[PDB]
Amino acid sequence: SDFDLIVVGSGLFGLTVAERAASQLGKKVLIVEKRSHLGGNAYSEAEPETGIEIHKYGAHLFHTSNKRVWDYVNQFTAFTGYQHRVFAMHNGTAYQFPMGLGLINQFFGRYYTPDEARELIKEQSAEIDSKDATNLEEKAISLIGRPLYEAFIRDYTAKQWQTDPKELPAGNITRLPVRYNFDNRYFNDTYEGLPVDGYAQWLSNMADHENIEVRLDTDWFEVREDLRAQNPEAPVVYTGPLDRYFDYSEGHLGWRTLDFETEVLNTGDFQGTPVMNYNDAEFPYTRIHEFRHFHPEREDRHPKDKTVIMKEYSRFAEEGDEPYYPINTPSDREMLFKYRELADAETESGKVYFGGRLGTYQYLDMHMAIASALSMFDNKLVDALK
Amino acid sequence: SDFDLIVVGSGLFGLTVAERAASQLGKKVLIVEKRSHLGGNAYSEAEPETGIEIHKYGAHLFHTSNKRVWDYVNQFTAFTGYQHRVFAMHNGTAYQFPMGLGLINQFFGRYYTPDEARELIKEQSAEIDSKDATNLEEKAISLIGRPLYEAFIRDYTAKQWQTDPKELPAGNITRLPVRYNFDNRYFNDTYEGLPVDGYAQWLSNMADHENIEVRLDTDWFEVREDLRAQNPEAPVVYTGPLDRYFDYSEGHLGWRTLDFETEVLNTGDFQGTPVMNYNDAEFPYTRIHEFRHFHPEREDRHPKDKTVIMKEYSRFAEEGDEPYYPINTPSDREMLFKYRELADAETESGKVYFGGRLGTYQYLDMHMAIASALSMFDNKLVDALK
Ligand SMILES: Cc1cc2c(cc1C)N(C[C@H](O)[C@H](O)[C@H](O)COP(=O)(O)OP(=O)(O)OC[C@H]1O[C@@H](n3cnc4c(N)ncnc43)[C@H](O)[C@@H]1O)c1[nH]c(=O)[nH]c(=O)c1N2
Ligand SMILES: Cc1cc2c(cc1C)N(C[C@H](O)[C@H](O)[C@H](O)COP(=O)(O)OP(=O)(O)OC[C@H]1O[C@@H](n3cnc4c(N)ncnc43)[C@H](O)[C@@H]1O)c1[nH]c(=O)[nH]c(=O)c1N2
Ligand SMILES: CC(=O)N[C@H]1[C@@H](OP(=O)(O)OP(=O)(O)OC[C@H]2O[C@@H](n3ccc(=O)[nH]c3=O)[C@H](O)[C@@H]2O)O[C@H](CO)[C@H](O)[C@@H]1O
Ligand SMILES: CC(=O)N[C@H]1[C@@H](OP(=O)(O)OP(=O)(O)OC[C@H]2O[C@@H](n3ccc(=O)[nH]c3=O)[C@H](O)[C@@H]2O)O[C@H](CO)[C@H](O)[C@@H]1O
Ligand code: NA
Ligand code: NA
Repeated sequence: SDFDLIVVGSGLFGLTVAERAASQLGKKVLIVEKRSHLGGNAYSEAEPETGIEIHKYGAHLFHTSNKRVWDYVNQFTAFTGYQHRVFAMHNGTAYQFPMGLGLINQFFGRYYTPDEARELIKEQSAEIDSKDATNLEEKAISLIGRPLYEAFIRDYTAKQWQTDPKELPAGNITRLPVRYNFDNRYFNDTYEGLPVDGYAQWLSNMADHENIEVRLDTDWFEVREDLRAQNPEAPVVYTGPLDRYFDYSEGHLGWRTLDFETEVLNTGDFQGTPVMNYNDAEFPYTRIHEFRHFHPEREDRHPKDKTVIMKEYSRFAEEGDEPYYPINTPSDREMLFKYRELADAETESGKVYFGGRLGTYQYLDMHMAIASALSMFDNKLVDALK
Repeated sequence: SDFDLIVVGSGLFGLTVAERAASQLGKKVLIVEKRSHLGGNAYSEAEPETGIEIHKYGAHLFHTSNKRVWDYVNQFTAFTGYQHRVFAMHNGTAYQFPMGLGLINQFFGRYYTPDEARELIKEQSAEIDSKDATNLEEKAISLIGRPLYEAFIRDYTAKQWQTDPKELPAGNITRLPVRYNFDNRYFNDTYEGLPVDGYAQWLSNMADHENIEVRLDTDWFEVREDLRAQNPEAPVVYTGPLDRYFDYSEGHLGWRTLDFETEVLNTGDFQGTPVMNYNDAEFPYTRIHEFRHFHPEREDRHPKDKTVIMKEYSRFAEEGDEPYYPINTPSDREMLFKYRELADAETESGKVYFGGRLGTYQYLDMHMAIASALSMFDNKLVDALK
């Protein structure tokens, strides 16, 4: 045949399935991608004026404690020593973030020893007890108290979800968001970095295999009947939207979307840090990314006087609006449940597997998606190709 | 012979000379050390109560941009990903450090954009111009202005040198100590970490060679006549005090010393950060080190309820007081100059080379000393042993 496997979508999930089939089973793999580029939402490209790498589907920071995933991805790219850090803007002051001795000092007026801060939090938060909380505002206050909740969580959360926090499931805060030290690494994971030559270069390296064919600008649904005809029981990994596959025959799955406002400013440096969160309601956006700071190791190939920034806005996804985050109203998880048995059927019906964030309606970090793909490869696909 | 080279001292300098001679030239090397342990001032050991590694000759943070040195030392040990950061205590508040957008925000009351802060510094510092400054207080103010100078430099400097800053050479500040971003990595070097199994283990690995013999608890001057007798033109690398070698026949070289007050507290965490600088005069010490934070990767082998801290005090070195930092009064650098031709003579006289911080009266970072040793090995010793 000309191919042994078809992969719909070229995000990390599809790519990982592809690469494994090509390199490990030596099979011929056709990848079909709807967009103009490889990569799915992890894709980055250079802003034209400055040459600075930007991510057009949201900033992507890579981090894992899964050694298997880490060793895997380093096959395709090297990473930088970048450690992610975030600052939080509130009442004209950039606060250290997340909540720890750093923020506590700036906000409450003086230094608290680690023990002093535990005690501080005990009082501040003893108003509501965590088992008698009903919504999100309560659950938060019950954990960290009102002054902190109202300054660093209330408006930020409301912006991100377009909703009053009193109207949100108390289940959305599960642990204490406070550190009793000065450690402000954003992520707690073993391995962390950015792809040295950017995401696009990395993603491309995954598909660069003598057994992998890629057709960009190709909707699966327009060419499925044709391609399956050419080799009828080559199996398919589908990583497109799950509900769309079954023609919304059980209703439209609810996503949150993001709008990105991207300016080139005529300064070398706009905030002197990769990400600045904006926590007060008087700003429409949740945060601003200044991308040159994501790769300081390149500063001598960066414009000395311009910088590309990008403001992030959040709202509910309508038609054509990119799906980013699943919403998961209970009136969402029920039509999921029905689609999963539709799919399971379709998997034993027509050898079509469903994976990745769109095809399972699930938020996945990059390492999570890659792990998910590697799982499906080893447990489902190795058998499906012999 | 029983040895081909004698090395006086087992600090990084001596060790590096030793290892190179043993492994590269295959020579027999006798190392003579006065103290009870290997390592010189880089030596660390476990505090007995807690088991936490402490450095008894001052905290040692390893950092370099010299690839040669870095590749070398990794022969003998692995490093952690530790990145050094420092906070500065002033008027009951822990400030982000060094001076950058972080500190500027906390101290001046609100956030300054990078451009906003450059401008802020331009005004603040325009009082004195840097070419018309006479002492240290002036030179500092001329660069960053009075409010900052007086809050973060004045008392700190005076503590460290036991002197009013007006009475200090203006030459001691050479560049702008300010960052116009939020980056608070303490060191700007390519490579940085702590030895994974501690310094002692590292230092020991260097001397662990089938060609290297080590005699601890042995003063060179007590055994020189005897050992040189056994092989009379085996050469000597001397890394002990330079003036003491020549029996202070040109006067006593002036050092600053350090006093270390080391307590075990009954808390798991005393300041929640490796190092806290104390900048106000109302505290005798310059800073406090809390050593468990130097190695967070070990926290499950660290006492959950005790922590070893250590306060650092500074004054001028009298007899027997450990020499740490050279003072370099002009009435110090002149008796140096005389000792260097004494030594150069002694080198062509009796094949005795002088190296390392004590034998050259020079502050050396660890990578600097190692580089210095590797230089002397390649340029002086390879010829001296054929
Ligand atoms: C805003 C935001 C920010 C981040 C992140 C996500 C989001 C939403 N990520 C997560 C990351 O984006 C995620 O792990 C990957 O998108 C998952 O790759 P997938 O293969 O699952 O889907 P993905 O959506 O990337 O790939 C699917 C591909 O299939 C294509 N396709 C769809 N329908 C098709 C059809 N009918 N025919 C053909 N092609 C079709 C799409 O065009 C797309 O290229 C992240 N993770 C992390 O670890 N750290 C981070 O910092 C971030 N940041
Ligand atoms: C307070 C402080 C703090 C730091 C540092 C220094 C100081 C003073 N260091 C620098 C580091 O200590 C320095 O690089 C090494 O001490 C240099 O090793 P040497 O071989 O030159 O001398 P070092 O003094 O270490 O070795 C000399 C040895 O010779 C022995 N000796 C002396 N006379 C003798 C005799 N007569 N006979 C036999 N033996 C004799 C001594 O007992 C000692 O063991 C540092 N650097 C860095 O990169 N990062 C850091 O964070 C720090 N921190
Ligand atoms: C870029 C990306 O993939 N982001 C996702 C990732 O972490 P992120 O670190 O990007 O999380 P986020 O900043 O988007 O915030 C997550 C939640 O934390 C709260 N919050 C956060 C920041 C702040 O300044 N104040 C505040 O209150 C708020 O309730 C918010 O909904 O995983 C999260 C789950 O843990 C969410 O899925 C995020 O969308
Ligand atoms: C542990 C160690 O080996 N330290 C040495 C190392 O850097 P260190 O980072 O340890 O420097 P340090 O903190 O001892 O300070 C160096 C100088 O900077 C000024 N200062 C520093 C900190 C602060 O909070 N406020 C302030 O004013 C002050 O004038 C002081 O004399 O190299 C320095 C030279 O660059 C000195 O040789 C230090 O002794
Ligand atoms: Na509570
Ligand atoms: Na000036």
